[PDB]
Amino acid sequence: MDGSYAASYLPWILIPMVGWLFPAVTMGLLFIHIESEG
Amino acid sequence: TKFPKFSQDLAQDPTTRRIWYGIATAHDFETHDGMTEENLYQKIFASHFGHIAIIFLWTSGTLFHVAWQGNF
Amino acid sequence: WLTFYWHWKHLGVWSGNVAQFNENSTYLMGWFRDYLWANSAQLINGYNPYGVNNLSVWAWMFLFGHLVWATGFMFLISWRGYWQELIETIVWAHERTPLANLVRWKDKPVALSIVQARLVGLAHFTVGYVLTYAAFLIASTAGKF
Amino acid sequence: ELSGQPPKFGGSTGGLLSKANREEKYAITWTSASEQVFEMPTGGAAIMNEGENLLYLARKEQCLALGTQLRTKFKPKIQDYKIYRVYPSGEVQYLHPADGVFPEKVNEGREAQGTKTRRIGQNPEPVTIKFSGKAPYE
Amino acid sequence: QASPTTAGWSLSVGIIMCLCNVFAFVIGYFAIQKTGKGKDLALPQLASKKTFGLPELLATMSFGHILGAGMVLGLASSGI
Amino acid sequence: VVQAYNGDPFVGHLSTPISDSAFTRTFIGNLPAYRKGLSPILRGLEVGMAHGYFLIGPWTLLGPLRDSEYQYIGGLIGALALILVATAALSSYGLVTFQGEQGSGDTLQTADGWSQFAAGFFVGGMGGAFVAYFLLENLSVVDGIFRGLFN
Amino acid sequence: KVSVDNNPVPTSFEKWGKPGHFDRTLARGPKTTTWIWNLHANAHDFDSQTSDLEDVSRKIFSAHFGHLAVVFVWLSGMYFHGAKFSNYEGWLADPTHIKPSAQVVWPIVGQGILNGDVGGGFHGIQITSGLFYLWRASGFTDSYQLYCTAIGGLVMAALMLFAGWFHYHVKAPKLEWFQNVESMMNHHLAGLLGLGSLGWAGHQIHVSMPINKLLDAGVAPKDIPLPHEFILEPSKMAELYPSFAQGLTPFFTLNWGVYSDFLTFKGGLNPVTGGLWLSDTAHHHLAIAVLFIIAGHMYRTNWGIGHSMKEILEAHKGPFTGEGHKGLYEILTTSWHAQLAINLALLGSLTIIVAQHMYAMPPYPYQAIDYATQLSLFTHHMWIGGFLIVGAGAHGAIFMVRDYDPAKNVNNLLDRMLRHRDAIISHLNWVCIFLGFHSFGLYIHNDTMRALGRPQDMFSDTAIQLQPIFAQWVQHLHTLAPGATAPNALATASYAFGGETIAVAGKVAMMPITLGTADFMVHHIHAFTIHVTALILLKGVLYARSSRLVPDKANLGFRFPCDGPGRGGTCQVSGWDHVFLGLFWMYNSLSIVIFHFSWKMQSDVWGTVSPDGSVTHVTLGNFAQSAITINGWLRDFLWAQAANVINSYGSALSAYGIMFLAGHFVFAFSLMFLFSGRGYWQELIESIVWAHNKLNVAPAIQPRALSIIQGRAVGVAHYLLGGIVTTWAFFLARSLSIG
Ligand code: CLA
Ligand code: CLA
Ligand code: CLA
Ligand code: CLA
Ligand code: CLA
Ligand SMILES: CCCCCCCCCCCCCCCC(=O)OC[C@H](COP(=O)(O)OC[C@@H](O)CO)OC(=O)CCCCCCCCCCCCCCC
Ligand SMILES: CC1=C(/C=C/C(C)=C/C=C/C(C)=C/C=C/C=C(C)/C=C/C=C(C)/C=C/C2=C(C)CCCC2(C)C)C(C)(C)CCC1
Repeated sequence: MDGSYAASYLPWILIPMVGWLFPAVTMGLLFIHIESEG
Repeated sequence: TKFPKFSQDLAQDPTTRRIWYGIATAHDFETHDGMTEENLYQKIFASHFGHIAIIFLWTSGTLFHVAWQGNF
Repeated sequence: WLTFYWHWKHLGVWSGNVAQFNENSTYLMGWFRDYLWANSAQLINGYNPYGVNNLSVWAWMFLFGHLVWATGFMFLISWRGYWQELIETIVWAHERTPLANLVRWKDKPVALSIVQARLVGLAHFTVGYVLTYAAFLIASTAGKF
Repeated sequence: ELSGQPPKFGGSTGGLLSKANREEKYAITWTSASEQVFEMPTGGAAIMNEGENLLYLARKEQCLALGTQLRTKFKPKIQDYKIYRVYPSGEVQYLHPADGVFPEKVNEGREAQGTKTRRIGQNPEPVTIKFSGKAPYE
Repeated sequence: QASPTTAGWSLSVGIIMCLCNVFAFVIGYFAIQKTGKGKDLALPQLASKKTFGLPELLATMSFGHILGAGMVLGLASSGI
Repeated sequence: VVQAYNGDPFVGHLSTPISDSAFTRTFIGNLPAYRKGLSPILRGLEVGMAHGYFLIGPWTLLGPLRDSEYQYIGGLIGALALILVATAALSSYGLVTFQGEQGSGDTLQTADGWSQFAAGFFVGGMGGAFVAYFLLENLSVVDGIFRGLFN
Repeated sequence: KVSVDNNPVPTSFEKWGKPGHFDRTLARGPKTTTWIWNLHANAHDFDSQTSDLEDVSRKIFSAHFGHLAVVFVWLSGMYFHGAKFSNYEGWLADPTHIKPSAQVVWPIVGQGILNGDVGGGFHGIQITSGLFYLWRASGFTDSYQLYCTAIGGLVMAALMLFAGWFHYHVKAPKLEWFQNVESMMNHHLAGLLGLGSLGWAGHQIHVSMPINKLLDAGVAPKDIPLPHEFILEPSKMAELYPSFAQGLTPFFTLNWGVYSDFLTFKGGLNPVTGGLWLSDTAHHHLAIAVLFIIAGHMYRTNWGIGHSMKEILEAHKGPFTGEGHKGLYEILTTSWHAQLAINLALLGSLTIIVAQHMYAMPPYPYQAIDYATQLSLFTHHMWIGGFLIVGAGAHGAIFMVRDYDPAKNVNNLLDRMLRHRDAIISHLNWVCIFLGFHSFGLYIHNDTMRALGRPQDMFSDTAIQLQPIFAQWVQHLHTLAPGATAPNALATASYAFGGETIAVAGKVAMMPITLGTADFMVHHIHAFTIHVTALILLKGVLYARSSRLVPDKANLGFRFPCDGPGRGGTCQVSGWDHVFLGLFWMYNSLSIVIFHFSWKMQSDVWGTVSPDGSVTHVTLGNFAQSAITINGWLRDFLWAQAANVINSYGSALSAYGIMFLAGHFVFAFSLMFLFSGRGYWQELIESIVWAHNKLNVAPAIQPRALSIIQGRAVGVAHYLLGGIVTTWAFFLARSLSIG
């Protein structure tokens, strides 16, 4: 799956970031914000 | 501040209907609590700036990927 | 209609076979047979029990679009009151289920509003409309040129 | 304080839930001249005791659905029913035959509210009440 | 390979034994009583048959027959 | 044999051989969630070990790495990640429901107790999967151990 | 126990000219167009017309006589068409090369093209009713025989029609009479089914069997003597089946096995016929007949012997069910909707049993050869059985709304389960979700793994596979049944379970239907689709009277659109709206069943057999490898087999070509009604009406958009039409072109 293009190690980690980290956090943080006084 | 900060009508809704209707009425500023006419435009004006930036950020994405991973 | 008309005509121009459109576009079966059924051949074979090619996506996206389109029919045909009465039985189940009642929702479950269902139903119907057609436009044209 | 005899009933699943012991439940009392079968709004069938009955239901609409039944599906039309809203704090709250007489019949003392010194077609234009929390019907 | 007993002789004994079993079955327990019009038979005997009333004797002779046929053809088919 | 729940017929529930039998009252009552006395920390530890232990199952045999020499580790990694999400999903739910007050009836149902239960579940779950993986990886050793191969 | 009122209603034509008289609302006159629709949708609703249960039962009784009459006219039409507008005699001469065809089309507007060549010098439309195959097995050998049968039908038709008039205008039965259930049963169990089965066995033995035996020899029809001639010469009936020498008295002496010459248990298919042995079906109905006469002597009547169903029912109580079946007798002898609900459920489930049994055990000559007729009779009886078991949910709900009485149902089976309806649906809800993922979700797992170039991961016989261990084990027992668990049965009941691959002409009549993971999946799709359909209909019956959302739903009625936008929205809570949604799922469910049937039989059963025995299926066995992904169904079943109908332009099948499109049209047209509401449509009409007020052409009957219910009723009516027109044309065009 590795590509010839330079910085070929960025997609290795960053797809995981976009895939699991970025959603899990924002999903969670949003879940907390609906919860409050009001 | 419960979610829909901009609408106490929705904030009081004890059901899941709050979340959905909270999203669908988010960009209708005229419906917002205590929304004036002067405070309306000032939100639109700012909202446009954010939108323009996204377009320029988008086109940046195409150029950047073509230059990096494209056979141009 | 518009894009079907644009596409089927240019597929004749690009092919040098304008006689196809000019002689079959005057009745509906011609559109069904010559434009739809035929130009799907390369697409629906994006993947098969024998192999996989560059049109594997569009073949998959083709069905994906079909799925959303029809998932739209649910929100569009069936209306709220049925679903509200079905949910409360699920509400019952969780409250009565041991170990699970340990978790109580902070937001009472309820069926989508009447307007919401129309909206969501229309959303699905729209997504499936373009995703289905796009996957066919690209694959049919890129596969044939 | 006030009470009755719970109707003879095997039990159903359409009954109360967490709301009853969290938010609020409703209570309905009525007096019957005989023990006879009646339909539960929670499904199935039960039989009221002769004399005073007492029944907890989850919603106000359920009680009134039973109240209308009591007043329409019996040879001795039971119109003696009283509905209460009971909170978990012990606080009870009288609700139906509100003032004393059924709302169907006009009774002196009731303060008019919701009325309009105006035709329905004479409401103001929406542009008139722009960017005010109020709607035309206010 | 579709072998039955096809004969006379004790065949009648077979069904009559069942007629007897059913007359015992009916008086054993039933809605045994007046129905239609029975010629009336006194006590048990050959009258034990007709004591069952109009349909019962007629209804037991029915069951007694089928029980016979089921019993006859079953004994004839034997075990093999 | 099936009657009203706790004598209150208008409680929307029936007492049955499943809902309120002699057995189920005993079983469910003694499960780590409802066992009388235990601190939330131990409650979660128990629920964790059990779930983590079996959770390696599906990926170890039906995972993508099923068809390689790494099926056992591929399975462990799968279970670990699954439990991590479950932990945060637990710790988060507590963080939101128990925002306001408490509930001095059940210590398990407050901010402090539920966090102890979340932490308990985390370690229990992590340990459960890891040890089950340890036995599958060194299953050869376990085989001989039981059938007296090494004496 | 006969009771009758003499001349309860005069016979006058005055009411014919006063439409909507049967209802007090419509009787006064039409003010809007809604009156017109209401006149039709309330026509047969005899309950809403009068509350006198005696009067309606008389209406229903004479409604049936009217129905039996039209069915007689229809049935007679098939015999008349077979006698004067058919090539049946031509087909009886060469069954294996001539294609059965009735109905000649008139040469006009170029429609004469539909009269295709079906062999034997006959031009017309090829039929798929299997009528020709029925006639032979019935012993027909002449057009005149069919002609006389057609006249007999019109006689019966007139006779049935007279009885309907007579039993409502001259001698109407009392309410007491209809309530003789124990007696009504004894007659149907023995008089209708018993003697019907006995009487037909008499025909099979004296007409069909001997004649059909000569068609095996190929004596040709004209050389074969007439049916009655076999009775005039018992020597003829003896020359075949030697066991007529000692004709009667082995029956009465209980010899019986003498008759084994013509009362056999071969259990297979006559290899020249491709159909079930008439020797078996005759011995069969003779056995069924006796069983039915017997079963018709169980119930209480006027001679004190028998059973009281009331006694039996009430005497069935258990710990789990309180008072038990108490009261069930009463409601089933006072509520017609209660009866109709059950009768539909079983009659509907039965018509499905007919389909699944008629294909595996072809009971008619040269039926198995005609893959079109096999596909046509199967999917036909599938739908009918399908529609009926939906009405089973309709009237199951109407009973709850109208004729359920709480006092007559206290802590009994009916009442008890109404008291845990929330428990029932909550679980049926879950099962449907479980089946939902674990059937369809599998196909999505495959389609995705395929496209990702991971064919080793997907579910398949070749890769990982879900093997129907049980169904396969069941087949193994059925094939090994003769000479062991069925010693007097020579061969297995159906070769679909396993055995020799029977062939006629150069075609496969029936052969072992192996079950793989491809089949395992579609089976759990069927279980899935069925369960959802039950859920929609079942939930519709239990929550017909009340819910937590609307405790007074029973007062609103069975057929009402909603209870306002309040409570978040209460659209479609009624039982009628549960039949509404239940129809789409009955459709979606069965479409997959008939699609399973079509592809599987084409791919792994049907085909041409070479003299050596090797079989070449029409789809080359692509099922087990392509029927495990949606794209495979989209491509190798739909896209592939639809090539026949879309290219039918210019051939005899051109009808199916344009009919394939017609279905598509009304399908989309249905969406116009199912997606919108009358709120929009009424406002549109106002603008339209104004244009007529402008030219003074406004109609007296004021235009009104359809009711919300009718809007839905019309919606489903077209959706199911087109949805089946499409398949109907696709199946015929496909099956006729393949063989
Ligand atoms: C909007 C334009 C755009 C789009 C559609 C994409 C899309 C993608 N990027 Mg690129 N990227 C962009 C701009 C964009 N990028 C710019 C301007 C830069 C230079 C800063 C990069 C640097 C970059 C790297 C190093 C990598 C990617 C990668 C990827 C791919 C995987 C996703 C990912 O790793 O996220 C990574 C995201 C970033 C590093 C930040 C990008 C900059 C911002 C976020 C773009 C603006 C987004 C827009 C305003 C948001 C509007 C959406 C709204 C609904 C909120 C995906 C095809 C990966 C890849 O190549 O896979 C094959 C990868 O390794 N991107
Ligand atoms: C041109 C710019 C523009 C702007 C600034 C607005 C602004 C506004 N409109 Mg919109 N409108 C527009 C264009 C625009 N409109 C167009 C082009 C249409 C025709 C479709 C409409 C039709 C329309 C209607 C019918 C309504 C509005 C309304 C409104 C107001 C509230 C919007 C809101 O909060 O709901 C936000 C709703 C959403 C965020 C849900 C959108 C769902 C999405 C984006 C679909 C995504 C699907 C999927 C994820 C796509 C990816 C595919 C993936 C599956 C592979 C707001 C003033 C509402 C109003 O009340 O006016 C006061 C209202 O009733 N508009
Ligand atoms: C064709 C589109 C479509 C789809 C997909 C569905 C799906 C469903 N319907 Mg039907 N419905 C439809 C059309 C559709 N409907 C139409 C047109 C009508 C009107 C006639 C109805 C009327 C109807 C009724 C009356 C009922 C349903 C019910 C259901 C549910 C049954 C439960 C189940 O299957 O378990 C699970 C769901 C599936 C198996 C669907 C596939 C989902 C997938 C493959 C999972 C995807 C993976 C995962 C989510 C990936 C992560 C993505 C995420 C990050 C975004 C299911 C969700 C029944 C119900 O509510 O449950 C009992 C119910 O009674 N529907
Ligand atoms: C009670 C009377 C009775 C009946 C009705 C039957 C019926 C049957 N037996 Mg026989 N059997 C009987 C007594 C009976 N048996 C006795 C007393 C013995 C010796 C102990 C046997 C030994 C025997 C053997 C060895 C075999 C049979 C077999 C059979 C079946 C094969 C069909 C056949 O060839 O015969 C003719 C068919 C009929 C006479 C049709 C009868 C069906 C009817 C009308 C039902 C009657 C129901 C009953 C009277 C209900 C009321 C009773 C109540 C207690 C419920 C048939 C179901 C064969 C079999 O099935 O293999 C296991 C077989 O091999 N039986
Ligand atoms: C056993 C047979 C049977 C009988 C005797 C009844 C009798 C009745 N039904 Mg039931 N029904 C049945 C089967 C039956 N039904 C089945 C199998 C289903 C499942 C679909 C239903 C579903 C059903 C519903 C939902 C309702 C009834 C209702 C009724 C009552 C009034 C019906 C009426 O007004 O007619 C009126 C008939 C029409 C207005 C015609 C409608 C148009 C049709 C049926 C489309 C036909 C398509 C056509 C053949 C093909 C297109 C060809 C075209 C292009 C020319 C009446 C007591 C109603 C009721 O109980 O009142 C409250 C009602 O709500 N039925
Ligand atoms: C491959 C999948 C896994 C297979 C595992 C094997 C599971 C076998 C299923 C056991 C069914 C239990 C029957 C309850 C036995 C039973 O009837 O108990 C007895 C009880 C009533 O008995 P009574 O003592 O009251 O009887 C006397 C009076 O009632 C007279 O009627 O019935 C109930 O309590 C209602 C429960 C219904 C349970 C709903 C089950 C839904 C069906 C589930 C099975 C589906 C299989 C498909 C074919 C139907
Ligand atoms: C009861 C029962 C049941 C069930 C069963 C089951 C479901 C099973 C299971 C099971 C399971 C599921 C089990 C488990 C387990 C576990 C364990 C035993 C654990 C562990 C662990 C460990 C030991 C770890 C440790 C550690 C940690 C913690 C961390 C660090 C260090 C280490 C790693 C060492 C039923 C009802 C059906 C029937 C009856 C009986």
